[PDB]
Formats: sequence, C-alpha cells, structure tokens
Amino acid sequence: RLVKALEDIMVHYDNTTRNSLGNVIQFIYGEDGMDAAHIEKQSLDTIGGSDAAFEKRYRVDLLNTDHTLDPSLLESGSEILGDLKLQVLLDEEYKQLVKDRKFLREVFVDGEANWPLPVNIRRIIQNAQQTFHIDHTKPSDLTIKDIVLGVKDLQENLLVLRGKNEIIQNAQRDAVTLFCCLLRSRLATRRVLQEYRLTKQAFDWVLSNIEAQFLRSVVHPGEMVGVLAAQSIGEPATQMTKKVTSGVPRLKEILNVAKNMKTPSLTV
Amino acid sequence: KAIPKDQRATTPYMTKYERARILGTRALQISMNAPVFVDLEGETDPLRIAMKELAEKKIPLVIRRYLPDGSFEDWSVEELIVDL
Amino acid sequence: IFVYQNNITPSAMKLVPSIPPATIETFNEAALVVNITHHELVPKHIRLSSDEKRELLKRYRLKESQLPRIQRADPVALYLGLKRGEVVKIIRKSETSGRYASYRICM
Amino acid sequence: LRFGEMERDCMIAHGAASFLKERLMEASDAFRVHICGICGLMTVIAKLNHNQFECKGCDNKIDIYQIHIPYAAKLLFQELMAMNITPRLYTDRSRDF
Amino acid sequence: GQQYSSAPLRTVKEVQFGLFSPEEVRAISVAKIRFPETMDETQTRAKIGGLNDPRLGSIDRNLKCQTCQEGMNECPGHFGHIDLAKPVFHVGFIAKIKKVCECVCMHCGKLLLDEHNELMRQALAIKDSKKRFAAIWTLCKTKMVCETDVPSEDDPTQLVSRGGCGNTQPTIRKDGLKLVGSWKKDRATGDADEPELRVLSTEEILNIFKHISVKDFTSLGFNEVFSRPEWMILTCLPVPPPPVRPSISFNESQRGEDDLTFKLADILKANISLETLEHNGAPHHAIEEAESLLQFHVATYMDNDIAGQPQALQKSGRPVKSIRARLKGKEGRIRGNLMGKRVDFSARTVISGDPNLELDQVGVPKSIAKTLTYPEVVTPYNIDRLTQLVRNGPNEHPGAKYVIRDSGDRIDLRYSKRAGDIQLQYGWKVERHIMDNDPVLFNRQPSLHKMSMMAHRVKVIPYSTFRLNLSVTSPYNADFDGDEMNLHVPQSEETRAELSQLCAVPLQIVSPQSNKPCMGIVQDTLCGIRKLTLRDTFIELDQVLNMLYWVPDWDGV
Amino acid sequence: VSTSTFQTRRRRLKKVEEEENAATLQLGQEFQLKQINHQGEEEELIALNLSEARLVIKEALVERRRAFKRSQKKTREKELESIDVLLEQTTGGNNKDLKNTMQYLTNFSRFRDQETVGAVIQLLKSTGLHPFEVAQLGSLACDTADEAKTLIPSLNNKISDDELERILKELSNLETLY
Amino acid sequence: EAGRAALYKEVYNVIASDGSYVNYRHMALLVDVMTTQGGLTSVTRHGFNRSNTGALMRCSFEETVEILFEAGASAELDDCRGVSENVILGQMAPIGTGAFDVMIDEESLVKY
Amino acid sequence: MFFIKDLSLNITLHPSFFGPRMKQYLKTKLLEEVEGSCTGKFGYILCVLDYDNIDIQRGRILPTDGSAEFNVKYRAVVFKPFKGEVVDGTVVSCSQHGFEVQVGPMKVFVTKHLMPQDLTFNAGSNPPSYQSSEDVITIKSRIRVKIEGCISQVSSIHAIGSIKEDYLGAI
DNA sequence: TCAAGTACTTTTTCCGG
RNA sequence: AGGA
DNA sequence: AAGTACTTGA
Ligand SMILES: [Mg+2]
Ligand SMILES: [Zn+2]
Ligand SMILES: [Zn+2]
Ligand SMILES: [Zn+2]
Repeated sequence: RLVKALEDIMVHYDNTTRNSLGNVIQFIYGEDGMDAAHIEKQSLDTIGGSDAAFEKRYRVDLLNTDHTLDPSLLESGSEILGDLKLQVLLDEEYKQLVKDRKFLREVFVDGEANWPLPVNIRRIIQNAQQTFHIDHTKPSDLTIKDIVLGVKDLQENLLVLRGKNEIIQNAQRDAVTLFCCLLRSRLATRRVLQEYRLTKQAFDWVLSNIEAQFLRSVVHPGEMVGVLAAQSIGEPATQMTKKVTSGVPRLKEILNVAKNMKTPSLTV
Repeated sequence: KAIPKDQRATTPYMTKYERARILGTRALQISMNAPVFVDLEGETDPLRIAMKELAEKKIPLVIRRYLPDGSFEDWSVEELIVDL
Repeated sequence: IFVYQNNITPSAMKLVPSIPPATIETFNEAALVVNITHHELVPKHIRLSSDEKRELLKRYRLKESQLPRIQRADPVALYLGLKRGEVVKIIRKSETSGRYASYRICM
Repeated sequence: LRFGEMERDCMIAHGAASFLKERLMEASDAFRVHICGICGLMTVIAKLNHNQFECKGCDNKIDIYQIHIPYAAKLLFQELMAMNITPRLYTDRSRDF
Repeated sequence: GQQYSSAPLRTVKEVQFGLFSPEEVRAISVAKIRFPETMDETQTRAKIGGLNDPRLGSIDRNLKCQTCQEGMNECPGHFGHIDLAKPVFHVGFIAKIKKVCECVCMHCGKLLLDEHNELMRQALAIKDSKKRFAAIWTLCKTKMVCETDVPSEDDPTQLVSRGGCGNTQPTIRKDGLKLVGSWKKDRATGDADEPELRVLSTEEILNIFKHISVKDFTSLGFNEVFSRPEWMILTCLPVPPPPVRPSISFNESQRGEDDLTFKLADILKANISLETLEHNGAPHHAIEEAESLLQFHVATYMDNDIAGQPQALQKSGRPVKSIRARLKGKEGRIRGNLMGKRVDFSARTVISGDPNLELDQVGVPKSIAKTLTYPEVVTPYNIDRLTQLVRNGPNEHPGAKYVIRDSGDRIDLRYSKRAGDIQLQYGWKVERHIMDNDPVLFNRQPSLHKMSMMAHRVKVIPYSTFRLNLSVTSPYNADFDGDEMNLHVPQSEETRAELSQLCAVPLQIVSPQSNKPCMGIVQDTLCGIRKLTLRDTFIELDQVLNMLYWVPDWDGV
Repeated sequence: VSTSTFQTRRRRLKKVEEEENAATLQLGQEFQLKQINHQGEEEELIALNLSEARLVIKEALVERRRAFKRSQKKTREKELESIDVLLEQTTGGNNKDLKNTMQYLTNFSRFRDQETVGAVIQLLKSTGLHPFEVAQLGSLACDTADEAKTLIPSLNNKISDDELERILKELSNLETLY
Repeated sequence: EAGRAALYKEVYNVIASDGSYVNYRHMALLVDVMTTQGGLTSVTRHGFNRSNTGALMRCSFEETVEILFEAGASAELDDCRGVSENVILGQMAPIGTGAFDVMIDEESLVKY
Repeated sequence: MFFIKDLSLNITLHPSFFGPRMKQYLKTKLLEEVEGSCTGKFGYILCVLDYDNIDIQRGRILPTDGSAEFNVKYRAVVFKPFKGEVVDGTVVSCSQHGFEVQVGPMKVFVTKHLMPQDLTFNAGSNPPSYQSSEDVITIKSRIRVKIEGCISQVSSIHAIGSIKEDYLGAI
C-alpha cells in the first residue's frame, strides 16, 4: 500500500516533489532539498550551554583589553585592539550568533543539539589540520575581514534553488536557514582562531570544501523519492515485534485513518 | 515550449541519472560501430571508451530536461559539471 | 460575524447568503473560548493577495489543481475567513531546513 | 524466473528506467502491433509484405503506426474490447498540462 | 522473431478510454459468427466459416491467417461480431444504467432537475465528471415527477415552463440482472396503497437513453464521442479472436477449446433460440424466458462471480472463468502478467558466503555462466576475441551459444554444420557466455528495499552455489540456512551502464533509509576484530609478514 | 515512414467528412488558402503556372549541383537536352516523374525568361483571384474571356469580362516567341 | 496543518518505539501525501487509489476491472505520466534515467 | 495548380552514421525517400527546394536501439491534380477504348465516350489514331483535357478526362 | 428527517504433483 | 504438499 | 478485519 500510494512521486528539475498529476507534494524534497545519503548527525553548539559559556566561546570585543583576540592567536592582534570599524563586524557576527541561538531554541524546543545535516564540518576542519599541519603555537595569517566576510560569502554560494525571482530566492534562503546556523556556529571568528587555529590557506580550503560538499549533497532531479519513502518505512515495519496500542497494529491503524481506534488518549 | 539558454535555472551540474544514461548511450553507440571522438589509448570496452569521451567532454550529446509543465532546458554534456 | 451562544435556527441561517457582495460568518461562542491558532502544532498561515497568488502560480508553473488544498471549513480557514480560491502561505519550522514554506488553496 | 511487482519497485527506486523496460520487454513479453491513428485500436489489417496497411471502418489505408508493447498488454486490450471497453491508443497528445 | 514493417514506429502518449457503439463493433468486425460449432467442416478437421475463423485469426500454426497473411507469431487476433436478438445490459454497468434511469425521465429523456433548481445548478457547476454525476444523482433520485412548469428564477406565483411531460417516475430497485420499477400512481389522490409493479425492459431503457440530450448526458459522467449512455446496453457483441481464447490442442485429432470459446457458443446458442422464437409464433412468456437466459450468458461471460448466487458452472462442476476473473488482481493480467512477468536471462540457486570474494562480486557456478548469455555486437575491438569464443563453442567455459547475423537468422553453434568455419562480420551479434566482471542484478526476495536488488561483478566459480561477500548479507537479509537468490543478466550496453553506474553494491553502502551505512563488518570478522585489537594482542614477524601480504593493496612497506 | 505538414488538425475518432475536391475552389485540407510555413507564420498557398514552376525546379537543381560539387572539394529543344544533363547530375535518376515533369514544363512553358515570368506574376496578382485561378490563367492560353471563364469556371463572377479580356491581351503580349 | 504534525508525530512514534530510525523526509512524504488533499487520505483502496491519477495506474492496485469499467463509461484519458502506465505499455518510464531526453547535436559533432 | 508545400519527414539514422557527413547523409536520405514520391494527400513530391537550407533540427536518441530520430523540416514542388482542372498534355497511348494523355508526372485517360461523337477510332493507321472531320488525334498530338476525376494509386495518381465540352480537344 | 442494520465489498511477503 |  | 454504500422504520 505504501508503495502503490507513493510510486509516481519524484523530484523534478525545479527541486519540487510531484506526482503523475504534477500536483506538488513537497515544495522542496524533505523540506531541505538534500539527498539523505549525504546527511550526517551534527551538533549545533549555539543551541545549548549557559548564556555565559556561549559568550566565552563566541565573543570578540576588540574594544576591551581582556575580550580581544590575543596577538598570539593572529598576527593582526596588536594593531587590532580598539579598531572601532572592525568591532562593527564582530558585533554584526555576535548579534547573528545570538539571533541563531534564539531561533534554534524555537525549532528544537527541548534543546536537542544533534541533528542530521549535510557536510560534516567537524571532519573538514580535522582534515584541514592534517592537510596543512596546523601549528597550534604560531599565530594565524587571517584578518577578521578574511574570517567574517569569507563565511558571509560562502553562504551565498550554498545553492539549492536557482531561479532569478523573489519567491525562489526567498525559498533558497529558507531551505538553507539551518545549515547556516551550523555554519555560523562552527566558523565564528574566535572559534576559527582559538580552537581550529586555521591559517588563511587552511580556512580558504575549508570554505571551498564545505561549498563543493554541500553542492554534492543536494537531491538529483529524477530521484524516485516516493518508492524510496514507501520502502524506507515498509522495510523497517517488517522487522517489528500508560499502555497505548503501538507497533505493527498502530501503524496499521494510522495508514487506514482508522476512526474507531484502540487506545484513544489525551496528554493534558 | 523550450526555455532559452540565458533563462535556464536547473543544476549546472550533471545528475547521477544523466551521466549513467549518457555513458549507456555512448557505450551502446560505440558498440554499434559509431564514430569515436577520442584516441582509444588501447581501449576496447565501449563503456570505458564512453567514459574517456565524457572525460574530455568530447561527447556530442544534449540532455533535454523536461519541467513538470512540459517546457524544457537543453544542456550539452560539454557544459554540465561532473562533480559526481 | 455572528457570535451565537447555542444555536441559529435554520430559518435565520437562510438569510446568511441573501445579501452579497457582503459576506456573513456564524461562530459558536464555545469554539472561540480557546484560540486554536495559538496551539503548538498550529503554524503561521498567511492570506495571499490576487497578485501574490498569480505570482506563486507563475513562479512554480502551476495550475490551481497542483497546489495542496486547505478545506473552506478548516479551523484556520474559518479563523482567517478564507474564501474559495484564496491561498495561504504556511510558514512552519523544520528539523531539516529550519524554516519551510508550504502553500494551500481554499475549498 | 519471476521479475515481480516488488522487483519492479526496487528498479523504480534506483531510477534504472531502461533496465526496467528491458526486463518487461526484451527479456520477456515484447510484441509489435499495428494501430490506427483515428480509432486508436489494434484493428489494422497489416499485410506487411505487400505493404498494405488498412483499418476498414476508418477507411484508413494511410494514418497507421506500429508500436512495441508487452504481448500481455496486447492481450489485456483485446480482453477489455471483448468486454465492450475501448482502450484507444494514441501516439500524440491533446491535454498538455 | 517479428518482420520489418514500413509503418512509422511511435509510443503510446495517451490512452483514451471509452465504450463500443454497436456500429463500431460491426465496422471493425472481420466476421459474423453465426454458428456455435467451433470447426470440423461437417467433422472435416479445419475451422468452420461460423465460429473461430469465419475470416478471424488463425489456428494450425501452419496455414496463414485469412484476413492479414502473417500467421501466428505476427498476426494479432482479428475481432468479429454477433448481432444480439434482443438488447442486453453489460454486467459491469447495471448500477450505472439504474442510476441514469434514476436521474432521467423514463418517458421523455429529460433530466428530472435542471438550471431552475438552485441545488441542481450548484451540483451542475462541479468540474469533476464523477463528483458532478454523484451529486446530480443524489438530487434527481428523489424527484419522482418530470415537471412541465417550475417556479421562475424570482417568483413562486408565476411558474415558468421548462420541458414538457408530466409522468410519475418509477421507484427502481434491482432484481439481479433485471431492473424493476414501482410507479407512485394517483387514484382518489392516495394510491399507492398498492402501486404499478412492472419490470423495465432493456429496449425501453435503451430508447430512453437514446433520447437523453448531449448536454444532459454530458452533465452526467458521459461523453458524446467515446461513451454515450446508450452504449452500456449491448446490441452488437464483439467476438474476441483465437489469440484471446486459444485451443490447448493436445495431440492431433483432439480439440481443447477455451472456456471463452464455450461461453460464446452458449451465448450464440441462447441467441438463436430467442431469434427463432420471436421470428416464429412468439409464445410471449417463452420469449422473456429465452431473453433472460441470453442476458445471463452475456453477463457471466464478462463477470461470473456476481452477487445474485448462480455461478454459471461448466459441465464438470468447475465454474466458467469470467473475463473479469482474468484481469482480477495478483496472478492474472494487470498484476501478474504486466506489473510482474516471468523473465528470460534469469537464474536461481542456493546461496553461500565467501570470505575470499570482494564486496561487489558474486560467485556464479560454471553451469549457470554456461547457460546465461550476453549479446555482443561484432566490433573491430572485440572481433578476434569473439571469434575465439565462437570457436570454443557452447560447452567450454569462455564460449558462446549463438551467432546472430545482420540477415536476421540466428546460428545455433550447438548443431550448425558451420560452428567451426564461421567468419564473423562487423555488426553481427555473438551470444557469449556470462563472463568474469560482467555486471549482474542479484536479488533476494521479498525485495522491500532498493538494496534487495544490487548490481555485482561476475566471478565464474565451481560448485552449484551463488557465493556472496558476507558484509553484503544484511542489505538482502540473506543467511545460508538454505536461502536462494535470483540473478538477472542485462542484454544492452545501456542496461549494464544502468546497473554499474546506479545500482552497484559500493554505491549502495550508505543508504538514505536511515542516512547511515547499510553494510558493516559481521560474524567472524567482527568477533575477530575485537580479539585482534586488544592491548594484549601482539604478533610475531612470521605472521605479520603474511597478514601484510594478505592486504592486496599493501605498499610493500 | 511518410511525409507530414504544418496543418496540425486532431482527428479524434470522428472520421469523415472528406468532402469532394473540385475547381469550386474546393481543394484539399492540405491545399487550403491559409497555409503555415515552418517558421509558424500564416502564409498564403503557392500555386505555380507551368512556366513559373519550370524556373523554380531549374533554380533548385542548379543550386544543388553547386553544393554537390562544393561538398565534393574536400531554344526549348536545346533547353530539353540541357535539363536532361542536370537531372543526370543532381537527381537520383529513379525519379522518372521529375524527368517527365521537366520535359513537360520545357515543352509546355508560355514564358521562357525570369524577366517574362516576373511581369506575368505582377499583372495577375493584382486581381485578388485565388492562387489556383491566378496559376491556371498563366498556364492556360485563352483568347475569349469566355474561353478562360469556361476553362477556369471558378472565375465566373470574380472578374469583369472586359477586365479579363484586357489581361488576356497582355498575357499574349508577354508570351515568349520560343 | 496540525493534523499533519500529529500524523508525523504518531508515525514517527511507531518507528522509534521498535527502536529503529527512518530519516525524516520519508515519513514526511507519506504524511504530506495523506495531507495535501485537504484532509486525511487513507493509504487504502477507498483512499489514495480513488484520486484523479490515471486509470491504468489505479487499476494496478485493488479495484482493477471496476476501475477499467468506470474508465470506459466516463471516457477517462490516461496522461501516461505514471510509472505504472509505462510498465503496462512496455515504455521507458519518466523515472530517473528516463526523466529527460538525449539528443545528438550535429554542430558539436562536427566540432570534434 | 503545381504547388510549393512546406513538409517534414522523420528519418531514423543508425549510430554508425554519427560522424561529420551526418547532415550530408540525412539530406541525401531525405531526397532518396521524399523526391520522386507520390501521395494522394500531397500529390507527386517532385523537387525538394533549397537543399543548402534543409532544417535537420536535433535528433532524439531512441532509447533501446542507439539510432537517433530527426524531423527533417523541408519545402518542395508538388503536383496534386484535381477534378475540374483543365490540363494541357501530349497523347501517349491510343486504342479502341480511348487515349491516354501525359500531363507532367501523371497520365489522364480520355474514353471514346468522353470525346465528341464525330471523333471516331481509326485502327488502320501507324500509329492508331482518332479521326474527326477536321482533327486527327494520334500518339504525338497535343490535347487540352478537363479532368473528370482522380484515382489515388500507390506511386501515382491516374485520372479520367473529357474533350467533349467547349474549348477542350486538339491544340 | 436520521440512527441502525442491511447488502456486500475486499486484502493478506517471496520461491513441487 | 514444502522451503527462506 | 474493517469498511463503503444502500436501504429501513422512528
Ligand atoms: Mg534463512
Ligand atoms: Zn481505426
Ligand atoms: Zn490476421
Ligand atoms: Zn418527462
């Protein structure tokens, strides 16, 4: 039944998910427009922890002697203290990070940080480190503009929908929303410099890889997502063995849209 | 109706299916004694000849990509990116 | 809008469509004790202008058939006072994308 | 052996469109009928040798196409006809959408 | 092997469903189809100019078709006809016929409700050709009177005249293949109390339906071109050709006629009794008696498993197979012959695991490789290889079974007097044995996954089992307690590309089902991998050097 | 496989009416006044008077001989022999139809030169007559307006007898003196 | 809309209860398919199989002959867009490999 | 009469031809098929015009076989005869039944009865002739005929005609 | 006019006498 | 009547 | 094992 109901569903060349009638089922495959093969459980660091520890991790204040990036972290360090124009970029950055935190907390209400997302950023950084033999002693050759702006740029190229118009462009922004919270959380200035200790080259390479990887991760028009979905529920149903009616018989109850159900219950 | 080259908006990259069907097609054509657009550097299997043709983007084929409405965008195997 | 206590007799109900271009709505006071729109599972629905809809259809190369449907009688379709053919943009949160925008045409 | 419905599903799941066609056609059933372009039926008296085509009761000696369908489908169509249903087969479109 | 045809080859872009007009049936008909006798021209074994080939398709295998010439494999059947003595309901439409009567005037053929009723113009508005008919019926069923004058689209004082006729409409109920009404009546304003009880004849319903306006019937489901309502009532019956009802001709002088061949003879016989009965001194009851039976046979021929109990059982007890029965789900036409099919170039045996096979390979028994064949086109690249496989013949392993020339005809290397001296020409096809590294679809049923059918590299091996790498066990859900697996061989360079490029085992590693890998290290290898990787585990040089050599891609360091 | 046209008509089930073809200017479906060229534009029917037609084919075959040699790189009784040569060069021989056609047009043309066929075409396409009549007027040599109006019965009320007779005079004056 | 959310929640619960994991998208699609109609469309013969998709497609599941008889009676036109129709017709279904078309360009051919 | 018609023939080229002389092979194949052709629908397809500009378009590769299919859009000179058409032609055949007249690619036959009464068959002549008090209709003679009707036949169109009405006959 | 039983419908993994 |  | 549709008395 799951198969025969979903057979004719597939991703079209407009990233839309339609049936044999061309009736839209999903506007973008699985609300994100990604192929599930290219997805991995990743941590959204921005979501959890104390408001205090967030600040320690993410805050750069070039106008405070104890909250500036130490000149040990980057070469610019000494000439960076007090740069008001640069602080406008780090305020921009930190403001966006706090924005993300509140948004993520709206989405995942319990504060669940681990979500399946495309592009394993943890690994790109791991690999950037052995690839470039990152010296956790010497200071980076990165500018704040190099970091802040480079990340802002990479985001514009994380394409999922291509059309030149408001609807499709707003649609692209939407589809990419979460991935960028992750992106922004993992590529914040302090983080890049203090944690990853990346060089400009390492950083440029991390960025290029995220891009390439992301693009690969998108669903292929032609992908027969209907039969996939049907079988992806069908097969696990096969291996199946307060007290509410569950398992095979509840799944049965659900697909039938059974009115006179076995265990009705409210959770007040 | 046929979307103009300057108004195309489908992936600039080649889908898994496109590539599979191109290779299948060239392999079939090569196997049916069609003219080969590249030096077979000792090659004898028509699929391996096809992969060599697609490798040098020396395949004279065009993917006509139909949209749900019925319109379409034509893309050359020369122009499509092969990140697969 | 007629916010009635218990019932509106079938005699009186005959006068509801009797005065167009004006439109009339009947709401049982008890249904409105709680706002359904405020509920966890109930996302932001937005009514689209004739231009906004025309554009949505243009942008996705759609016939009205091809759009997902909201029933005229749907609790939110009633709250918003949706009429047949009117489109709602449903902006929901996503575990996948973060924010996902769906659309529904009225019945 | 049997290439059954569930096997068809996996093939559809993979997107192996040509491999699927091949299983249902070349590897099994595959047959050639001559159909009429007016009343899309298997009616055509194809005397393919003398090159005569014809579909009397259309008087159509001209507008005639050949098609490749599974013999089981040719059968199904003949069955549906025997039962007064006309599964008229057309080689062009009219609806668009 | 079908022959060249000048006709342009096209694909079915649309299927236009409809109903047969008796006129069409008569037009397309290559014969009528007058005698229940199958053949034996007065016992003389050859088809009678009456039933099966009175110009139809052909039997005998030898002896070409009488209308086209082609014969057997090439000749599709040719339809015939039988003119029915009285009109008869098509079983499948009885209720749709009833419902149409329920909607229209059984005297003038006008819709019982129209643009004057509001609820009607509301229901008429409905776009869906089925939902619109559904709403039209619920409204008009209740209307038991064809109205002459209805109140104007303003005042109930001035009643405007629509269509004529006053006539009270019968209250229709079915009595298994028969439609019987119960007209309300009048008699001193009351009556019923005891109404008019008479059965509605096929011919009267036909005549009512014939009078239903194009606009009216088009408002109901119907279409004026392909499906007019009058077509649910059968006047002229299409006779399906022998290919539909083939005679299972066991030996020479012994028939074996199909069920449908017999059921038609029944219809034909039932028709002649009625035809002669009415042309002669019509004993009027003996007529509606002979009519009812024709209605039964034409009914059971299409559908035998009817609500109204009698099951038209063949003299053998066994009930006759309906056409409906043929097409009916899982096993039979749609589901069994079309969505599923028994297929050539397929193999199946017991499966057993191999720790020495690569993940993406499949151990194929020599016998299975020696049977399954791939059609390779003689190209300058393969020309010499293929000539040797051809020379090797069908009995050696790397060999071939057939040589197909450009000139259609297929050379059987097994018997050909020229299996030795056979010079290949470019373009010819050599049907060679399945060889090491060919791509093949390997499957384990049930097939609830796309991974239950993956593409593998052939490895021809001894012993009668399909051998698989153990890590590929899980996706298929196979074990070696006596499981069996299916193997399918592609025939096109195109088809292989689909297998190798889309469904090959390594591609299938990380599945979208759960966004994680669907294959891993199992049993011995998992059990040993723990044992091997403890702090306590140390290996002497002798074994280290062997373990190193064992890695095929080892750097040599 | 045979040839198709610009006329897209959808003959769904409804076979017939295949109404008679006569010079009541009732030519085929295919030979309708409002044709459509491959560019999709509505264009009028092109009817050639044998003299006009001879020049078209000759031109086409001449330009063909040109490309055939380019791709190879890396007095009536006298026009008859000249054409018979071009056919043996450009046409696949087997086309006996074109060989007879050319000879027919060569022995039956009224106007030898392009200059001459020019003026004929102007003179006639001022009348507003249908392409068929405009051709028949150029290909059939008539003296009485009656000769013409009888042979081309379609003309009947379409032109003045005097107007037609003025045309016929000027058509005779254009007539090539072989 | 909330009907969809509960429908997923409830479906998801059956999977996670067994202790299994199915990626969101799959469950979403089923839940969405049941939902897009405007109400709850059952994954039954009297649910989905009674939509406006092609007769041959629909006839392949549960009500076969009855479906085809109705198709005839109401002169239904099969688009031939469904996988199922192409499997019945022995054609390359508009599925992955067959979701586009391949053409030879004489121009690019003479370029090489 | 004699038209210029925009037409299109679908050709199915085998892969072995997907070389540079592909357009050349296609254009040549079109002329093979189309040129010299005869339909009832279009008449005699005589000469394909503008060889240098024949529109080959893109060829769709047919799925199971490698061959590609092009719709070769072209323009040609056609000759489609009609009933009521008055035609000039030369006699060819001549018997006790009538005489056949060659008109371009087609032959129009005139029955002894579709002729005036006076013109009678004279068997005793080399070659057989028809004789009036004024005219002698024989093998080489030029005639003006009114086509009475046409019969669409395979690789031709044959027709019947009169020389009985006014302004028809010998020229 | 509407609740309740009535007719009566329909499916169910894969592969030798 | 059995097999996974 | 659970339905859709239709018909029956308050
Ligand atoms: Mg087992
Ligand atoms: Zn026909
Ligand atoms: Zn035959
Ligand atoms: Zn009436």
